[PDB]
Amino acid sequence: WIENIPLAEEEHNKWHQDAVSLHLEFGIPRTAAEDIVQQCDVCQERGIDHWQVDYTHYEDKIILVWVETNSGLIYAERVKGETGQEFRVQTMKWYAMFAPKSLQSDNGPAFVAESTQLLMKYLGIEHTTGIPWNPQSQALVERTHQTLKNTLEKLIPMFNAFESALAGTLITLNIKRKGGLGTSPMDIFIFNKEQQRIQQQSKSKQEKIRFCYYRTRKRGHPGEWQGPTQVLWGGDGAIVVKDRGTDRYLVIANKDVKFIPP
Amino acid sequence: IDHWQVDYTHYEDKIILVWVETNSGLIYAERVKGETGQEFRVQTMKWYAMFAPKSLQSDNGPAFVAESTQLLMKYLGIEHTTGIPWNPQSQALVERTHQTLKNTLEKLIPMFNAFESALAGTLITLNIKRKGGLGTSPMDIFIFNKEQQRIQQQSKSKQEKIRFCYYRTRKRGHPGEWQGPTQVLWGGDGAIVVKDRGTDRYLVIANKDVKFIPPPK
Amino acid sequence: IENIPLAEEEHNKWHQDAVSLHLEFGIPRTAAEDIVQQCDVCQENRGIDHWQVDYTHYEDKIILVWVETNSGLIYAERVKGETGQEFRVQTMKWYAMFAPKSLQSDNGPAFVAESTQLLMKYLGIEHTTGIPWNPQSQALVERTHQTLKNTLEKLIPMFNAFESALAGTLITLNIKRKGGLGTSPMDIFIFNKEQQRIQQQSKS
Amino acid sequence: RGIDHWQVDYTHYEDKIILVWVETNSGLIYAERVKGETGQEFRVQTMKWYAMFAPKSLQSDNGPAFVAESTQLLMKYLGIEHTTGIPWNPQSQALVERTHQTLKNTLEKLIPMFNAFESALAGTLITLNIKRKGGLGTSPMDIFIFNKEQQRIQQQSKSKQEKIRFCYYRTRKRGHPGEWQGPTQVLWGGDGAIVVKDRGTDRYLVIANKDVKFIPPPK
Amino acid sequence: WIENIPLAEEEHNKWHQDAVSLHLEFGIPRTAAEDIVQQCDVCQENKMPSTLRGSNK
Amino acid sequence: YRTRKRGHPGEWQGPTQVLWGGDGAIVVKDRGTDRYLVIANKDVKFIPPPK
Amino acid sequence: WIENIPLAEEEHNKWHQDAVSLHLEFGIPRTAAEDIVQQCDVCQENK
Amino acid sequence: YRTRKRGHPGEWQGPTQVLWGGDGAIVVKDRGTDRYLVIANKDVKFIPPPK
Amino acid sequence: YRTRKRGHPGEWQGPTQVLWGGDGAIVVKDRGTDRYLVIANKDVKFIPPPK
DNA sequence: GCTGCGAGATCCGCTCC
DNA sequence: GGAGCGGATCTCGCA
DNA sequence: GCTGCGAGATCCGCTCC
DNA sequence: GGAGCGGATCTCGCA
Ligand SMILES: [Ca+2]
Ligand SMILES: [Ca+2]
Ligand SMILES: [Zn+2]
Ligand SMILES: [Zn+2]
Ligand SMILES: [Zn+2]
Ligand SMILES: [Zn+2]
Repeated sequence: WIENIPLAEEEHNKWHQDAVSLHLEFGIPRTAAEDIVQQCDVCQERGIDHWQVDYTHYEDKIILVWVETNSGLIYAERVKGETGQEFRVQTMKWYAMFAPKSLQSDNGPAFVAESTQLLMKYLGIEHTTGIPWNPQSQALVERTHQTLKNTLEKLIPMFNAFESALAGTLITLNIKRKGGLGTSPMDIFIFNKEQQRIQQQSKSKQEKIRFCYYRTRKRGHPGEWQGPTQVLWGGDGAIVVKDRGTDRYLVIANKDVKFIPP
Repeated sequence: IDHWQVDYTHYEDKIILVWVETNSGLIYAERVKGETGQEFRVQTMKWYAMFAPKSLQSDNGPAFVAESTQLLMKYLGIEHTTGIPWNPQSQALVERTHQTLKNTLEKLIPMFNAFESALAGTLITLNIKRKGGLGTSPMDIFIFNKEQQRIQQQSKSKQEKIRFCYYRTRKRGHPGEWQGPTQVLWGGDGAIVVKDRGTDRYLVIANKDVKFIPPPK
Repeated sequence: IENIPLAEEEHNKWHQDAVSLHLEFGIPRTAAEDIVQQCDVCQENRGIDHWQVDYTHYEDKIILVWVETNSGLIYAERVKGETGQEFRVQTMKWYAMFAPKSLQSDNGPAFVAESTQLLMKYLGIEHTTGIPWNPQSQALVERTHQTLKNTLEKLIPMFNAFESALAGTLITLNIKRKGGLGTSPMDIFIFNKEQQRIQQQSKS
Repeated sequence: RGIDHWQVDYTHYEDKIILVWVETNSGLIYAERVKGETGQEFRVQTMKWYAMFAPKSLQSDNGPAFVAESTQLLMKYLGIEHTTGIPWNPQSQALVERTHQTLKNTLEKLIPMFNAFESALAGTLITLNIKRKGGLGTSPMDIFIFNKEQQRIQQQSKSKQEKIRFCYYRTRKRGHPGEWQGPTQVLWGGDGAIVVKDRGTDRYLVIANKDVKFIPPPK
Repeated sequence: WIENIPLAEEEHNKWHQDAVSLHLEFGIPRTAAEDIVQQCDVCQENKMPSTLRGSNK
Repeated sequence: YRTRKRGHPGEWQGPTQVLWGGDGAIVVKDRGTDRYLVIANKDVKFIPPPK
Repeated sequence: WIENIPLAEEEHNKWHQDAVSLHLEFGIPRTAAEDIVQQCDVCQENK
Repeated sequence: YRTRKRGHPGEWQGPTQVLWGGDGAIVVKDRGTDRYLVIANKDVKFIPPPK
Repeated sequence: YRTRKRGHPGEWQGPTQVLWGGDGAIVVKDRGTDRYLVIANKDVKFIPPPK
């Protein structure tokens, strides 16, 4: 946790990994990995709970597409109409069973409305609307629709309706399609939630800013007290701080820190 | 382990179907338009899409007893049993969940304006605000059970290694011949312990004079 | 033994791909291929050790790229020019470093020749030349090209030699990158190779 | 003779310079034709070698390119332990020297078959890595693949619960019993013997059950 | 047995393997593999000289 | 030694070196925090001497 | 003794003799002749 | 067999028949000079008879 | 111990004390340069300590 | 119609006092 | 259990 | 503050048919 | 008694 932060930072400086890879490798919190990645000047100059929504039709019926950037999870459900009210119904019914944090979409008649933004404001999940001019996004969106629509005709004859094939497509994609060590995309999502839940136990007691002094040990010589430095994250007797001089993250034991009243 | 149940409720001349879990307590709600079996079939397959059950128990229904329905449920491979449940625990859980959801939905009336939005919002509130045990949501305990069963099923991989190794000793200031092959007993940092056949004695040998070989046929 | 009928029934019910059946039932790869070929719906319309070969232009630099379909393992090298001799040397080195069983590529001058076809028959690897039909290989290789060029642009100024930057990009995209259950695109290939070895040893 | 231990050396073959890397444990080899022996070429070759598979230690002798300023910085950047043998002791890197013979002898056979020298090198790599199948019937590449597969740490991290026990033991010098030396954590418990890590000597020792006793478990 | 003998012979012609390798791969007898490897002109030409030594009077 | 929080005892925390034997309580040294603590006698399990 | 194996096999096809004669007249090892006559369906089925 | 001139061994020659097999060395018959030669065991390469 | 320069071994030097005994080689202390050196087992001559 | 050799160090396993 | 002791084992350099 | 190595031939002693 | 066969043993040449 606290101890391996500089190791992750220097590894990312060497190789320029991503936040998810750093989290899976060094075990650092996802927030810390995101902070490290975002602060990279080269990176400034793809993640969990990040989804994309696209519109498609088949046999003159309305269907919505929800593609997860990381877990490769696809979800769909029948939609009566493209109006704003029905669109909101589907969007928040999507949150009924999922807990995302980011979402991207294009411009549409039901995307923008006087009540659409205020409704998502209550949910609190950040959403960005823009034009996907990235060639990677263009080629990634194309394959998902073909993959989901190819499985439709493989099970039409003995299913009664199209909404019946709606669940069959999800069964074909999210249940049987497996990579790695026989891991399904839903397995990836469920496992991701496991390590995602851990950081709540730490951030629950960390929601109150504190200033503290730090002391640098050099060959067993305490030297002096230095600070003040903002406490980044807490640990079992270890505290990580930012050095103003060397611009590096340092780890100090709990026996060389005091409390400064606000 | 992975038991599910179905129950319908009537409110304001409308029918709401509820999926209930016994061991964990998952609750799901949906608005059933008509009593035709097509709606029940599509709801069941949507549930199979969004959930991975192993056992389902339910009462009798006008559309449940149909050859096509049994054929479809056997196509999905799930099991189902007929007859009214006689377990008081299941009845108590179902009644408590139904009364709680009814109370929550009737309390939440002024906040919404639409209907489908209202049902899905009630689903959100019931599935999120329900804190059981150490503040665990029903979906949270469900994913806990899934990850626990997955890790207990996959834990056998780390146990089936039984790798083989060679070893050699220093005699009269010079290295000896590569004795083996043999199966390692315990391997830690710096050295590993092995069983010798010449003297039937345990010997600890460092990593600087060993070789690692997969077990033979 | 019963795994073969179970896989046949499951493919009849759902029509999945061979790799998933092999991974989740442990059935032999030949049996999975036989089941796949025996499906008329699939025939009328992601293999292990299946590779794709392509060329890449990078502001006058010629790069030869080898992509494994099942595992995101990328092997990139620098080639002086599109020549049959250079391609044969590169493909023999590639077969020297890995243990492939099949290859897919487009119709090209150096790709299609009597000498290279004879050499690949000499090695003993199935070859398929033509326009791809599965809408997965094209997107996968496009993503590989995009990521490779992005990483090459990112890592070029740190090192001196261009081959050094290529090696660094291969390190980043093959070992350092991780996904799924904390697994690398290179550990997956080793696991698959070990599974193939143990299955071959058990069978014959 | 480490697991991720590699020995690197240069060799000459009819106005050709070949750089050879030899893995100690499995015996897998990797040879490449190099124009010269400059530091930059060696750095490129060694980082390509790291890219192909991840080692942990390297052994080499003194040389204009093996030891220098830039190469040591590169090895520290990669994180590879580097050891230098005694000068004027070519016997130190015995494994690579023997692989030199085993490579030249086999490469002599494949020269007429292929017009390109690199093709001959790839062919001899085939016949010495995959097609060897020596010993019990496992090629060196198979051994390397198995060792890499079993090296995964996630398997070891799967289980975090295990019974913990402590023990009392004493030394045995010339058959004379000593005195009990503190409580020690049991490393592994078998039949007829046990393993104890002595902190005073910082070494692993084996003690028979006749000189081993167990503290009562907490209650 | 007899059927795979040409396969082993051509494999050894292509790659110049060892007798033990051929025996472990194709299941041919060790004697057959020894006969195949000893009949290779290329292997005979590049083989190392025999090591037999005697003693003084 | 086991720690108590409002009457709820903890776990044995493994063996530890003793410091001094008082009347009704003893003093021990923690390894995680390097802090000296005091534990009541009823919450301490004695290790018998070698026989 | 490998070069004459196909010739011995075609001679066996022409004559259908027993393994001992083939071994004793061609120099083939006994095990190879036994396996050859085992592979012979006609020679195997009439035993 | 091969012949050594001024210490440096010569090119391999043959194949020929072992006229007399001895433990220390052997005697071979040369075609170029039609003379008998004795070759030590360190300069010989035993091969099966050709056909 | 003796030191090899350009392959040719030098004159024997000593006697000195074995600071660290190792199987492959040993470490000795030099008086002329006041520096530590590592000498392989093929360039050493073990003798009893003088008195 | 023939050829490798041993001196000088170092421990094990032994039995005897 | 201390004790010395006969013998198997090792490398290297004559040409 | 460290280091010799094995591939390629040849018989013995073995047991199995 | 014929039979093949696994393994101990030998030298020499990489630097
Ligand atoms: Ca002389
Ligand atoms: Ca060398
Ligand atoms: Zn960065
Ligand atoms: Zn199919
Ligand atoms: Zn050959
Ligand atoms: Zn016949």
